[PDB]
Amino acid sequence: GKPLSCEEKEKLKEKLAFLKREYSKTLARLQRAQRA
Amino acid sequence: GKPLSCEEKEKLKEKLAFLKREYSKTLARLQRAQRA
Repeated sequence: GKPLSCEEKEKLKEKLAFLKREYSKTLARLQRAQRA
Repeated sequence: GKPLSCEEKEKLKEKLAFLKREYSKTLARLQRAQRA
């Protein structure tokens, strides 16, 4: 981890990722709800 | 016409947007870690 400590670089990287996962979830409901 | 109440789909729709705005903020930070 040349840049920010690996513990940080990974924390930020993995974090941002898990974020994209939560975003989709929000849509999931909106998806079905709309189809309802 | 529309599933739940009108304000219901609005609150969620608007809320979801906020999430997207946050993401960008995150990416920015990282963009700096690589800036070097």
